[PDB]
Amino acid sequence: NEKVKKIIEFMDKNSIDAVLIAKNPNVYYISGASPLAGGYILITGESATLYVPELEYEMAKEESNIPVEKFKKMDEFYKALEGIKSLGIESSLPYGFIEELKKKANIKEFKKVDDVIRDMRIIKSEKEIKIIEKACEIADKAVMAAIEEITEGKKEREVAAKVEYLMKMNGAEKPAFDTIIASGYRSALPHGVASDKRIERGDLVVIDLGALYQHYNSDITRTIVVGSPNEKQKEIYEIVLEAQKKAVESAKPGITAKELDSIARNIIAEYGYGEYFNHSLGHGVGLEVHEWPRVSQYDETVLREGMVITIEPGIYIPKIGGVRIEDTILITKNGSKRLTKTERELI
Amino acid sequence: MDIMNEKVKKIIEFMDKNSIDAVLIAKNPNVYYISGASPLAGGYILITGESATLYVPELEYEMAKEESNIPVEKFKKMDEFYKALEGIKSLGIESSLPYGFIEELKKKANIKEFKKVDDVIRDMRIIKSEKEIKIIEKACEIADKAVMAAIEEITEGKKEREVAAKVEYLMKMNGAEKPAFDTIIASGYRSALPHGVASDKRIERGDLVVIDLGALYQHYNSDITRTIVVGSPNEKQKEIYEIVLEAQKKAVESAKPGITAKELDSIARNIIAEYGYGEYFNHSLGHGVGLEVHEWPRVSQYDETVLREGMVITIEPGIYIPKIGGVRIEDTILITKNGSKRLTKTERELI
Ligand SMILES: C[As](C)(=O)[O-]
Ligand SMILES: C[As](C)(=O)[O-]
Ligand SMILES: [Mg+2]
Ligand SMILES: [Zn+2]
Ligand SMILES: [Zn+2]
Ligand SMILES: [Zn+2]
Ligand SMILES: [Zn+2]
Repeated sequence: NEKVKKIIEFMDKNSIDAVLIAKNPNVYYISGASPLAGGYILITGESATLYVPELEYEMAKEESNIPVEKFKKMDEFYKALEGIKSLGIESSLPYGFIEELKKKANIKEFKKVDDVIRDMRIIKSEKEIKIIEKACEIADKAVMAAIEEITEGKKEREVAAKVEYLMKMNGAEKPAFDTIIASGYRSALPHGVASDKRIERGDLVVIDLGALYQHYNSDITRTIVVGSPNEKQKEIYEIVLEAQKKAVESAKPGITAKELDSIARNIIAEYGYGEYFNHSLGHGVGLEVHEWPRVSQYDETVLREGMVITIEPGIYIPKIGGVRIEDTILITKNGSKRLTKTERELI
Repeated sequence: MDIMNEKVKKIIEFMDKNSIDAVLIAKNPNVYYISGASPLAGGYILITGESATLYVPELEYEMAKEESNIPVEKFKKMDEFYKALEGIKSLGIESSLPYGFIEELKKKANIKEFKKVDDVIRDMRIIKSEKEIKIIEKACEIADKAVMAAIEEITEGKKEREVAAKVEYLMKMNGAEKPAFDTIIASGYRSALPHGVASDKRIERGDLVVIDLGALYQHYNSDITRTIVVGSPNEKQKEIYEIVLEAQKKAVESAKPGITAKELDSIARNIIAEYGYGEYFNHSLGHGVGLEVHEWPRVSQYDETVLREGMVITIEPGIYIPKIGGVRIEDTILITKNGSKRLTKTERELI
C-alpha cells in the first residue's frame, strides 16, 4: 500500500535495511489490523509482513491488508529479523525489546522512523475525517447528557459513568480517555478525573470527555455552573470563551501552531490571567487522543489542510475553580471547521 | 541520608550487587507501587544509595506531594530533570523504558551504561501482601457481579456492545475505577476469537457466548471468563465445553507452590491435546494479575517460574474452532501454602 511505499522511500534515503512497527495505532494505520496482544510489522525493501501471536491470527488474517504470519514464541520472530544490519524503529520501542533484538537478531544499528510516521498520520484522509466527525458527534451527545445528569448532591463519578454508558450505547468502543467531571475546587485542578466528590450549588463544572469510535478519537470540553455564577467565575469564563473563539477563527493552513497558541494566550495574558493558563492551547487528534501537532509556544509546525487539532484554552484559580472550552477542529483548505458542535456559551 | 521504605531498599540492594549507581522508575504501576503516588503526567523516581526522590511536572506536584511517601521535587522543563541525573555512570532502568527517552538520557544526562532492574521489580510485585490480596479479591467480587449481570442481560437480539456497556456501568457503580480491559462479549462465530471485544453483532439463540471482563479497583485488577449458551447447546458445543471445564478444574486443583508455570500449563494443555484439540488451544494457560492485568508470571510452556505462596495468576484454558465457536473458562486464583484459592467465585458449569 501507499503507506508502506512511503516508508520504503524513507528507508532508502536514510540507508535503513528494514523497519519494525510495533505500536498499536501504527500497526493499525499501516495494516488495518489491531491485535490487542503484541503485533509487529516488518517492512523490507520489497515486502511488508504482519507478525502476530497465534491467539490473534484469525482476527488479523481477516483484517490485515498485508500478508500475516503467526508465531508461537518470540524466538521465531527474531529469527525472521536476523541478517538486518540497520533497523528503523519507533521512539516508543521499549528497552527490553531492543536488547532482545541486539542479542537474538544481531541488529547492528537503530534509527528512528518517527518522522515518516508523523508526516503521514498528521494529515487526515477524507475517510479518517468522517470517522473522527462521527466520534465528535457522539462526544457532543455525551456532553449534553452530562449537563442533564448534573445536579446538586450527585457524585462526579456517577455523571461520568452515565455518559460513558451513553457513548458506548452510541457505538463507541470506550471513552477516549478517563472522563473529567470536575466540580468546584476540582475544576481548577490539572487533570480533574471524575471523583467521589459531590456536586454543589455554585460549582463551576468542567466536562472534558471523548469517544473512541472505530479506532479514531474525539475530544471536547464544556464548562457550566450549578445555579448562578459569581463575578469571578463569570469573568474567567468570558475570557476563555473569547480566547477560544478567536483562536478557532484564526486557524488556517500556513500559520504555525505556535502562532495559534499565541492568539489565545495573549488574550488571556492581556486580561491579567496569564499565570493561570498553565497548559498548551491544544493537540492533534487521530488514532491517539494526543498526537501531532502540539499547539503550544514550543511547536512551530506549519498547519496544513487535513490536520485535526483541539483548541482548548483555560483559566484555573485555586479554590475558586476553572473554566476550559475545547473543540476538536479540522484545518480546511482556507480555514477551519468545528467538528465538535456543542454550544460553547453555557454560563 | 533519607529514611526509605523497604521497596526502595530492596532496589538499593539490587543496585549494589549489580554495580549500579542509580535507578530510574517511570512506569505508572511501578511509580505507584514504590511511592504510592499516581502522577498522570510523567513521574520519575530516582533512587541512589542514600536517597529516593520523585520528580514530577508542575501540573502534578501538589497531588504527588500529598500521596507520595518519598520526597517530591517538581520541574518546569525536562532539562531540570536530566541535570539531576548528571554524574550517574551506570543507570538501572525498567524493560519498558522507551528508546527515545533512553537516547535523551545518553546525551543530556551523559549516562554511560544501562542495566535492567526488571528482576527486582518482579521479585517484589510477584508476591502479593495480605493487603494487596484483599484489594484484588474485592476487584474479583466486582467482576463476579459483572459476569452475573452479563448472563442475565444476554438474550437473543441483544447487541454485544450494549451488554458490555451495561456491565461496565455496573462495575463503576460498584466502586471500580473502570474496566480492567476492553470487555469481551463474543457470541456465535465470534466466540472463536480469543480477544473478540464486544461488537455490534447481535446475539442469536443457540450462540456460544464468551464473557471475559475485569475490574480495576483501587489500583488492582481482576480477570474472569465464563462461557454460556443462549438456549440449548448442541452436542458439539457441549463437547468442547466439557473439555475446557475439565482442563480448567484440573489446572486449578494442581496449582500449588513448587510447580513451575510450564508444568502447570502442561496439566491443562495435555488434557486438551489428548482429546485432539491441542491445535485449537492457541494461547498460554494464564498470566499473573496485580497492578497490571497482565504481569508475572506467564503461565505458559515458555516460563520456568516456580510458583510460590502469594502469587496471583489466572487459569484460563480455551478451545477455539475458526468461524464456528469457542469456549473459555477463566478464574483469578491465589497460590496458598499448599494449594490455591479461587478469588473469582462465579459458578463455572453454566451449560
Ligand atoms: C484532558 As485532554 C485529553 O483534552 O488533554
Ligand atoms: C483477555 As485477558 C486480560 O484474560 O488476557
Ligand atoms: Mg532529597
Ligand atoms: Zn479534552
Ligand atoms: Zn484535548
Ligand atoms: Zn480474562
Ligand atoms: Zn486473563
